[PDB]
Amino acid sequence: AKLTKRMRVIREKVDATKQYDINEAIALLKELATAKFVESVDVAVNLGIDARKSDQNVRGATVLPHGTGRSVRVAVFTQGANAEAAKAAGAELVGMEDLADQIKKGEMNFDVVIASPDAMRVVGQLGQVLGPRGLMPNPKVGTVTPNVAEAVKNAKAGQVRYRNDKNGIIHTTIGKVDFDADKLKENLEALLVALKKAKPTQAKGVYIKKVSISTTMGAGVAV
Amino acid sequence: IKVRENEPFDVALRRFKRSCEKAGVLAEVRRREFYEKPTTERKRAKASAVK
Amino acid sequence: RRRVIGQRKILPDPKFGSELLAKFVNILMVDGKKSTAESIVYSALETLAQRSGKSELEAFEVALENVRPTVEVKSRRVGGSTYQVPVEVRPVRRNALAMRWIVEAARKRGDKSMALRLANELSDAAENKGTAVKKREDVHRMAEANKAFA
Amino acid sequence: RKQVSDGVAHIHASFNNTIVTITDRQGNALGWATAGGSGFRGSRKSTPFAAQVAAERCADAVKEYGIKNLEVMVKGPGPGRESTIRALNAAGFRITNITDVTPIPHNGCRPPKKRRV
RNA sequence: UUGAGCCUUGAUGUGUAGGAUAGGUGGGAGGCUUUGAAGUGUGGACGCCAGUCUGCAUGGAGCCGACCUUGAAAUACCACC
RNA sequence: CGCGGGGUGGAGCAGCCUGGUAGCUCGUCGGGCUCAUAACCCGAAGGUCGUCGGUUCAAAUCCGGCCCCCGCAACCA
Repeated sequence: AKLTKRMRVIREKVDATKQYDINEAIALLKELATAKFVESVDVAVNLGIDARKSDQNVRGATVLPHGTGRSVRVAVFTQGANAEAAKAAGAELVGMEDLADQIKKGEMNFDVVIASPDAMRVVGQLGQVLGPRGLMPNPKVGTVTPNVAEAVKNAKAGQVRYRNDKNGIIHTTIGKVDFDADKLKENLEALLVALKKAKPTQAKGVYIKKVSISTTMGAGVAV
Repeated sequence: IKVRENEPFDVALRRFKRSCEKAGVLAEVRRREFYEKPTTERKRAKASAVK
Repeated sequence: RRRVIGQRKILPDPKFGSELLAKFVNILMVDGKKSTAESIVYSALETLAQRSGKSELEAFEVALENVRPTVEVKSRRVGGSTYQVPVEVRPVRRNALAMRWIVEAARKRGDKSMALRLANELSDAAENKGTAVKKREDVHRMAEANKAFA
Repeated sequence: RKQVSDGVAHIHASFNNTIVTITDRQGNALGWATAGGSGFRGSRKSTPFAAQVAAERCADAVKEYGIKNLEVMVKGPGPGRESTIRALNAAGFRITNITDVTPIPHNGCRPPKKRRV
């Protein structure tokens, strides 16, 4: 090193080897920020469980007080009066066959798409344009249900979605560095207990190999 | 031919005009170890009709 | 062997005075009728201005100055054995070789109107994509890995 | 190492191979190339093209030494002689000392009819 | 002199097609360059010949998506691996 | 008592990271070649890439199980 001036002035506040206690650093997390974009604190977990076998692949989503670090714009594909119930619960766009032409042609202004089972006949024709975005609803993960009003509300309330990468590693954001550091020790447990309930059916003995926590292009914190 | 001339040449030698078959050059005079003796004859010349 | 031959350079076209257009209608000549070919090539600009053709100064030059062929492939004998060797394209077929590569690509296409198949083939040469331009590139890419013999 | 701006050379061409070697007058190796180093085989390893490409591989081995004039020796009958001497200019060299070093090794005889052609 | 290992440093991605070396994967519109590219030429070098790196004559904040089109799918500006 | 690989016209093998896609050698039925015979070369004919689950618009292929094969394998009283 060789290091950029934006971070060289933050090493004027922090040690290069110490990982700081999240119960003691509660005034320091807001103080190491330097970027022209919003910096975060993200959790890095090592697995496992088998590093190759896809039967032990981990997937899911967990609800948090700040979700992904922002609110989401939710769209709902539903016919008749059940669509007005989702519009009053958390949807900002109601979808129908007239909207399935626009999504296929290329234009979409929403973070999450939910559908009801008799409306899912239309959305089934969008599976290849919604696929590479992770935007496609699927009954086998609950993103298709008759109670669409509760399903749009589950997304609007703020949730984070995950799956493990190659050789068994998984990374997820748990707050902005400017957000209340007092709650990091509380929200980390709500993330961990939910990820621990997501253990595979054929998992045996162990599940976590190592846990680490760091800031965007910045220092690590200790638990 | 076994020549040492270097620099300003092209097209892989054979530079002498009429050097083999129906003359030139030499074999005039092909027999009895005298092959290069006409070169000496036409250098010790002097006249060629001698009495 | 002997010969040393007489050669022909052909008459220019009777409307434009172009001998390059004359060689193009000769390569476009089928069944010996020859007047039919005049009604297929350079018989519209409204079909080139339908796709990529920009201004009339390029309505035929996209088959002339747009490309330069240099070599042809196949094998040649050297000493006691045969090898694959790129050979030097002759300097008067140089400007008339791509004419076959355009006329063949249009003639063998299944898309109805032949006057429109040819204007569409000239448009696909004006973008410098696929047909004729890759038949130049494929043999140059071959000759960039084959240099020991000529 | 360091700039020296001086060296000696050897260039050989036959009807089965062609080579280039640059060294010092104190016997140090400076650069080498061969038609097999250029990756050629059989009836193609003696071509005047195989000689002209090997000449530039040796000019890349000596590149930091500062050399522009070197004392040359020439060997063998093969047509690679003519293109490897033209390639001294493509190597950036300008010569003042060049001699044929080929073994004779006896008087005569009988110039061939093949090779060329 | 080097085997194994750990940090530091720098770049990996071209099945295939064209404008095009779409890494994975999740974000995202104003963000980055003032020895700095543009662009046609006498040059150096790796090459999958497309591209990139460096030098000189120069000109000196662009440029790019969205526009326009190619494709299930994007292409400024960026974590993380 | 375990693990890796395999299941493909008549016999034995491909593979992977081009998912929109059955390749091959050997034989057989026929030619090139030849005075035949050998050496080399390439047309033609014939099969559910086993089998039950799964993801999907889609798997012989990948992901889970089974079984028969082909190679390696270990222990308490």
